[PDB]
Amino acid sequence: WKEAHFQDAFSSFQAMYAKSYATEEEKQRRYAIFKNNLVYIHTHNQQGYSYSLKMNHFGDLSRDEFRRKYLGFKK
Amino acid sequence: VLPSELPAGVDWRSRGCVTPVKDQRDCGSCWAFSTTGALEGAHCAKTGKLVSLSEQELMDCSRAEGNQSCSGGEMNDAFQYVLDSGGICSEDAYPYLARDEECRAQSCEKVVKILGFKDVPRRSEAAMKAALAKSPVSIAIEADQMPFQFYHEGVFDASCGTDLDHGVLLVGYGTDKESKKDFWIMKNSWGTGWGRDGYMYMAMHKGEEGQCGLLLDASFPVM
Ligand SMILES: [Cl-]
Ligand SMILES: [Cl-]
Repeated sequence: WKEAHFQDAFSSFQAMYAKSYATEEEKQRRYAIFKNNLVYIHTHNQQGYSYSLKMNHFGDLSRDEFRRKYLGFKK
Repeated sequence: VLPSELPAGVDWRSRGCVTPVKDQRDCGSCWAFSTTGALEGAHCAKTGKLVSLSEQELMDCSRAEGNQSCSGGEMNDAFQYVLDSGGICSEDAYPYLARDEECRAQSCEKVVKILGFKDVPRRSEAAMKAALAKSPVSIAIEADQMPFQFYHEGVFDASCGTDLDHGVLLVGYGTDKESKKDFWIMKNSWGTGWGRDGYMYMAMHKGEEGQCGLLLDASFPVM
């Protein structure tokens, strides 16, 4: 895909989940994470697994951010 | 106890004992959702009545038992609170805000109560099936890996870690002819836009620890 495809995909993501960003630095970081996740999902779904992946409201989070705030089991 | 004596499948959803999928949002409150789901299911299994219960109460009011609201917690400490405090309020009475706040449990009626809580015997699929025959079961898993973050549908048989960091609920089990794999039916708390309308079909035969560690720290309320 070209950059414009990723750019369109991120705008749709922003619209669909009402994601906005308080700084241009945050938006560029979140765009980069989003692109990386999007590529991951697309590649994964070509590999013939028993399960599929799909973009969702965690699309602009890295694994570390996801783990730190969106889980919560502490033994 | 004999496996023949267990049903081929169990799904508490189609028995009417599972509330709609909920969403913890950006708060480390999964433990509270796993707890309320187990209590909703156990109460309904016993009485035939499904009452949606308060995660926020658990978050706000169970710090004495070891839980830390959006900073994390565990299901057994939450069951202990429910036992300690004489029960839990309804979701409607004490709704979910996804934020830390002071306890207001004087503000509502305790609608569901427990006698105690039990751990599922460890590292046994048969023991988990037997528990699920009785009611939904609270489980802890590692849920931070990318395939987990973006899971959509199908039997999730991904190579999974066992660093337990998320608390969810099993509501049954069955078998998938598409992938030819047996599964557990898991209910998450990340809303209906994640997974299969909020659910995940987890591979059943992934060794003694369970898929993503689900046989390591499973428990349920006794009513
Ligand atoms: Cl923006
Ligand atoms: Cl990963």
